[PDB]
Amino acid sequence: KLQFALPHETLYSGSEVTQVNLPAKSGRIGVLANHVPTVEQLLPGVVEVMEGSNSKKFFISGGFATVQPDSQLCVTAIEALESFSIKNLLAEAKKNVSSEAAEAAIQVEVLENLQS
Amino acid sequence: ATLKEVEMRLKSIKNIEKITKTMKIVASTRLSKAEKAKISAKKMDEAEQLFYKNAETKNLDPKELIVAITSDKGLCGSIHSQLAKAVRRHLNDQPNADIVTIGDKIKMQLLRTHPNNIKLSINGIGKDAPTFQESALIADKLLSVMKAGTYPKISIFYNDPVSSLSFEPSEKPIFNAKTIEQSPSFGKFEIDTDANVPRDLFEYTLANQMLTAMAQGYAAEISARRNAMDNASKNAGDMINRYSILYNRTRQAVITNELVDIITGASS
Amino acid sequence: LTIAEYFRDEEGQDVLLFIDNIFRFTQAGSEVSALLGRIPSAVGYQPTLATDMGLLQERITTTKKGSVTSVQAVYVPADDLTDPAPATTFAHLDATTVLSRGISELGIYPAVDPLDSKSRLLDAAVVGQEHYDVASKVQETLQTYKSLQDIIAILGMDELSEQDKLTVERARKIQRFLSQPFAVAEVFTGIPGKLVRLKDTVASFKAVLEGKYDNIPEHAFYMVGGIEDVVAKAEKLAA
Amino acid sequence: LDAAVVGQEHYDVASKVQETLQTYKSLQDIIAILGMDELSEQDKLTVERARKIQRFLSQPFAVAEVFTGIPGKLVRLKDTVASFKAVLEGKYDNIPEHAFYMVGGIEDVVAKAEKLAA
Amino acid sequence: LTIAEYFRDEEGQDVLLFIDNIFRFTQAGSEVSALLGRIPSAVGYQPTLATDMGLLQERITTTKKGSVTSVQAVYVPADDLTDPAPATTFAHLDATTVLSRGISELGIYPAVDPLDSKSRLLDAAVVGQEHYDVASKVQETLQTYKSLQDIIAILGMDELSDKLTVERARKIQRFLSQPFAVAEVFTGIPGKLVRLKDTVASFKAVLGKYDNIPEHAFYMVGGIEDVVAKAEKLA
Amino acid sequence: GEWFRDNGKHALIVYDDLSKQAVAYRQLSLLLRRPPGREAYPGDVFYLHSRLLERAAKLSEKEGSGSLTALPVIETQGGDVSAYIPTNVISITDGQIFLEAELFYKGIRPAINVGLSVSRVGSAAQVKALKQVAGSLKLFLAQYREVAAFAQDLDASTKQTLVRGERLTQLLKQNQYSPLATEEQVPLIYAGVNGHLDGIELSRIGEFESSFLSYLKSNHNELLTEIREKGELSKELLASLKSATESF
Amino acid sequence: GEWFRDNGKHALIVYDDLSKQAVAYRQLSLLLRRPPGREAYPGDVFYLHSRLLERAAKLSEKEGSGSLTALPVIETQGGDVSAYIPTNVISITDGQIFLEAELFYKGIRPAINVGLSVSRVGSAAQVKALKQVAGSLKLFLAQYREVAAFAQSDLDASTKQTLVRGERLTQLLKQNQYSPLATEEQVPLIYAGVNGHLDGIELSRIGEFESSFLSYLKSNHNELLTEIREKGELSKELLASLKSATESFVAT
Amino acid sequence: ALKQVAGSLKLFLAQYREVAAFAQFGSDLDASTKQTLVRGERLTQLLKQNQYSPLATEEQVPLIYAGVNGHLDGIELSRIGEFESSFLSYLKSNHNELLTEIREKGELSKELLASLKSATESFVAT
Amino acid sequence: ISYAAYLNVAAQAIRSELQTSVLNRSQTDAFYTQYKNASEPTPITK
Repeated sequence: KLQFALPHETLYSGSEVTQVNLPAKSGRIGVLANHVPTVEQLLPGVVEVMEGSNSKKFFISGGFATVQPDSQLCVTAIEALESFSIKNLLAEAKKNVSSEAAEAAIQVEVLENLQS
Repeated sequence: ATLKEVEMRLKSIKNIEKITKTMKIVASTRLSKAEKAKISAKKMDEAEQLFYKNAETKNLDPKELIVAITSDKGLCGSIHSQLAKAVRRHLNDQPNADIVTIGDKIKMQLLRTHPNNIKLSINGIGKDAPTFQESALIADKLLSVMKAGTYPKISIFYNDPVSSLSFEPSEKPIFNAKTIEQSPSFGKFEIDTDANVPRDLFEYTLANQMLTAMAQGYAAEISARRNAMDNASKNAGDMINRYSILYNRTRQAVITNELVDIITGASS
Repeated sequence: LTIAEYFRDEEGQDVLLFIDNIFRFTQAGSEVSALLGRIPSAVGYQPTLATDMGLLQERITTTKKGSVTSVQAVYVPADDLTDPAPATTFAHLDATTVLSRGISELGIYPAVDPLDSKSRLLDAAVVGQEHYDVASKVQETLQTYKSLQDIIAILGMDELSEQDKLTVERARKIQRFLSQPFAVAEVFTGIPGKLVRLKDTVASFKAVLEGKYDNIPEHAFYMVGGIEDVVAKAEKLAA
Repeated sequence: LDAAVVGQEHYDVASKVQETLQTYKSLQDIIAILGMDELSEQDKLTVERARKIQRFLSQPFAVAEVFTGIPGKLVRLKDTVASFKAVLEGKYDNIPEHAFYMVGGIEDVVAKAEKLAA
Repeated sequence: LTIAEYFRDEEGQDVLLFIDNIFRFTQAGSEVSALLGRIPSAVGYQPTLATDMGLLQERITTTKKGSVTSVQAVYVPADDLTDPAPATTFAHLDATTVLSRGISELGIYPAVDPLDSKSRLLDAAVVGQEHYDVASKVQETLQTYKSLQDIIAILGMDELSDKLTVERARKIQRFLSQPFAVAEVFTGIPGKLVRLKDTVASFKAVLGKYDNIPEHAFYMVGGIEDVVAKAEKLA
Repeated sequence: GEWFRDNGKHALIVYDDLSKQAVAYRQLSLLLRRPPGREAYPGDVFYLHSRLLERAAKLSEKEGSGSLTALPVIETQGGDVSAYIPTNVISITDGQIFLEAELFYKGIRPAINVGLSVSRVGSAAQVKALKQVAGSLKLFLAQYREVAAFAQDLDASTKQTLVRGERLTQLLKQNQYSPLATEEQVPLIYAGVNGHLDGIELSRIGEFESSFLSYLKSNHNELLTEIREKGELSKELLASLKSATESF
Repeated sequence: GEWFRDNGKHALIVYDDLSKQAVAYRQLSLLLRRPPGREAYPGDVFYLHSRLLERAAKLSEKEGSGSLTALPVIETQGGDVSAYIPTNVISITDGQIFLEAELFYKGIRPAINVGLSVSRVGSAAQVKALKQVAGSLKLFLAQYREVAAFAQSDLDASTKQTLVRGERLTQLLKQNQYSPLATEEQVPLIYAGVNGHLDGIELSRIGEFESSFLSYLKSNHNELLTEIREKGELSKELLASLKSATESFVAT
Repeated sequence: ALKQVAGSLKLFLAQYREVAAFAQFGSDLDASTKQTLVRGERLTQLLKQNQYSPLATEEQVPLIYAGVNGHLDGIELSRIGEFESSFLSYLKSNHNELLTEIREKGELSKELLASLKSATESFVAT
Repeated sequence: ISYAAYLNVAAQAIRSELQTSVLNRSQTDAFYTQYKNASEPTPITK
């Protein structure tokens, strides 16, 4: 049972899923059907949801994943697709604008794997 | 009485009649986004609170941070009226508290009743539908300039659309880093004691619960603005037509009196 | 008016008299009354406004032999109904027939307005409790249809509840079943004209009001004669 | 109506009644269209008090009782001044407005106020 | 009239005629009209109003002999522009400068209403294409206020999308004000006299380059060089 | 109508239309070069309606007690009761029954605006029986109109009367050519001031009238004869009223 | 002018202005001790203008087919159009053309209030080529004016486009004085508008678009204009070729 | 001396009149609107006067000065009326030399204006 | 810097033709203003 969520649109709502791959702060681990209740933060990556055998992949903004005792998954982020998804004016105007600015280095890490 | 004053007074009401009706459509056609962002937020709210439920998180055993959620735009009804009282009434029990106000029309009642309590206020937000970026930044300041992490209790005050014709002042709690890991059923979930999860969980639930509060808050408002201006266009009717008759009662009397002087001065 | 009198006093027919426009009868009266030197009355009309209008309109009545029915077009100065011109004229007027361009905009002929046009003889003690009850349900339903134009324009149509969507269907059809192909515009429309008699109209609508034709599409009502002409057109549209 | 003939207090009270009634008058339109909601608390209070002042100025007449049905009560000057002064200060900002309608002295308001409460 | 008339034809020179007040002319005709035994006209005026004004204004024209430049002051009864007195006068003037009681209450002097004062010299083939072009933009910016104002009284300048043009109304309207030396016992503010070309090039720049200084900086100042000296003394 | 007055009898004079008389009297005067006043009416248009409507009054005992009753009609324009003629007649007739088109369209008929309508001799001219069952009902509906306007926050107390006036005024909706006897009007008025018809829903509120009328034809014909002959309520029947109406 | 009508020829007469003739006749009647009417004007102040205007007409083929068209001018005070004289003339003319000061300063010239200005004859007396391209143009603006207020914040789709069209349609209706365009130069500019070939152009250069576009037609598509001028109707092949000529200029 | 204390009071009051047009719903005031609304409203009560109670020139000059220069803004709305008689007493006691100069000279000079500037601020506090 | 900020940046990256609503959440106008015993320090933007 998956429950993918976003502030503007809900994707899943108690729907039955076989396996979901969540990009935790550690490594992209696939959550089993009866996986142990854990609470780990999700860094921007790819979320694969397996409906039976069909493959669905979304690119995630970044939020929190939570396995409940009732083997229920709670995935949340700001904005989640792949068929709907170049910005390089940040490696100079942003990357070297060191004096929002001093921390303008998270931008590069996001887009690099977006192409992936 | 004046030849013109009753015509230009009929104008400043004839166009006020259409303007309240034109904003009624704006509020009624914007109810679509309101009844959507409301359900989307709530659904993420369940996904976000289910951990807080199965973990059995609750406030520890005199600081408390109060967040007021409304807009700067008026013409919406008693939404800025009843919510400000709900805050004031909740503030009475614990005068020892700091209040952050989102929107100016909420800063009104609070500047009157408890002027010193307000330590921070957000300006010019309530006009569109809320966004994460907006809230995440409000929480970023709430966290920085206000140091919310040093508070034992967080409370968000917002409006909850119970019905499509009536709203409802409500309150939700936000738990800090220390209150999360010290939860009774917190060990129930496997968590690596090093990656500051409880800390990141609070700073993240601080932004979301705001947006969830805003989403329903600015949804109950749009649903209340349509109501507020449907009664307005109707009330503008008992004016455009009331003074309309008074214009004619003056026009007929103008042509007659203007003609009497001519006939009187023609008899010689 | 004298011309129409003869076909009543001498042939006992139901003579029609058309006065267009009726307001210029009042206006011309003022000019004459003013030319003669008489003191202009209220708003500059002739002091003899009451009687002048009376002498004309009173000769439009139902005698023992026949009857003369006048259809007069009324101009309302500055859209003011308290003006001495209409206020006096309306006193004689029995019923009204409003031809709005808003109904014509929907491509409805004749472009009569169902909600504006009213009759002093729309009384159960004149047309019958039967005719009365049918007419009142027709108007009342269309009136709730005009109000729904609000939420329908933005929401769609799925907001209609059981009673809310069942009646709108009738409205969408009744508003189309009122239009009628005239036999005079035949050499312009091509469509042969059908004269729908009093007896039929009452029966035709009542049936639809009960809901015995909810199955028939909305197009089988546009520009049709009686109720029979709806059925024959319902089976010709299926082919 | 001068502080010399009716005393400074009578004039002060009467004046503070007029000052308030004009504020409610100059907003008859605002209220009639938008509503009290759109008016600030400053106005909110004054308006609410005026609505009570105007209805308390109402007084049944002995002769009118023939078709009115309500007994005509006569009020003397002294009571009048003190009464209206109290309402201005805010001593009765919690009593229903309908309690001021068609009554005599202030002591008659508390009478109708509670008889309508229960 | 007859006096200035002689300097036109018989003297062969440029004349300049000032009438004040011209309204008192028809007004005086009204007084006698009734007494002389005439059936009063609308608004109690005289039956001969368009011909009396005609047999007067017609003598104040430019001929082949000499030219006459007339500056007539017209009084408007009750500020009502529909009165037959101001009415008949309008049709005789090549240019106007309507004075309204509403513009002076803002502070701008003179009290010239920019939305009723129109000259027949406002032509591209007269003052120069540029002149006209700039003058048209100034007029566009203004009218919208009078109509869009209803939004400002109900909410203000927040719903303005148009938002850059709605604010130029409170800036251009102020810049129209010019100081005088004659009216020293009214403001005490030393007067300024701008010429033709200067005002043109001064407005085109504003129409929003000079959008940096809000409110005062264009208030009671000379050309454009004055605006720079009035923006320095921060107020 | 005066012959019946002078000869100790009774007459009801009804003028219609009085406004249409005024206009006609304005026609002659103008043709007679009489100076036009307000709305072009002569000065003595008040005198016309004054010396007319005063010929209607209850004579003295020694004079025979013959009474002439007048019911003048005035056709207003747009409800403008502040017009010259409309105001003139109201300054003569001690009482006004203003019918508002607003209420006519809604179905509330007669459309008598309680706010503007009043008879200058209530208890004096009203049957004592009706005087008891109508405890200042005029002042209740006059204030009730303030509830049906501002309410449109659900209340408890003041909103309670909203249900009262709703079915009370709807109960007053009398058709044309359907006169009722004094004894038939008295029970209805008592079923309102306390709200005895609160249970019935907005549909058959008028049906109860035809129902309760039948219940008196034979089941309760004893009551009808009492009020008809006396015309005054007693403590005896006052207690006998709270039971026969309690059954429904 | 009636001379031309009587001899099979056509004449157009402009009364500038009738408002002032009325005043004149008032001056005469008042001095001649004649009964005054509403606002001093004699009784037959209506019959004065009625006599005149009703003289203008298109004679039957029987006599000459000559026509006398009349464009009367009324100077209205403060916009009031319900006054005695104004409403009098209006109730005689076969249509009215209104000019507002509001639009005049706004930049719309000629400042025409289509909401009030309407011809009775209308379609019957219009070039068939123009009638085809601007049939809906009349309605478009009638709905654009009411939706114009929605400027003050978010647009859906149904009213998102309507705000796009009229915003440049009226900008195109702007026409400088002393510069009359032939019907052959009108239809191209009206076709681009109604059909929507200009919707995607910045208003700043819509004015100059009119010129450059007409010069492009006269030079390259001279034939397309000469068939409209001579035939006055738009054939299926012609109107189709019109679209191509338009979308060809939209690119360059 | 009356011309000094009232440079553009009239024109300001007329512009305070239009301010109350937007100030009716309860909108937050900016810098260009808050300053004038407070001073402009207190100048209203300041110019009120009682019948049969004419004030002299030397009595008006001070009262007006404290309003246009920027001193009466601090005072409470309800205490405006009392301030009139109170401020005049303080003058007729202490800086009474000032008042007799306004009447005789008739014109305020830099010398006197400087002194008045100091005197006013002295009474605003205590 | 906040965790909600570490996420905001990423949400801006996913703005990468057919991005309808989507543009309403891309930016916002915000002005925060501190307060004292009410008095208030200079209003800056977010």
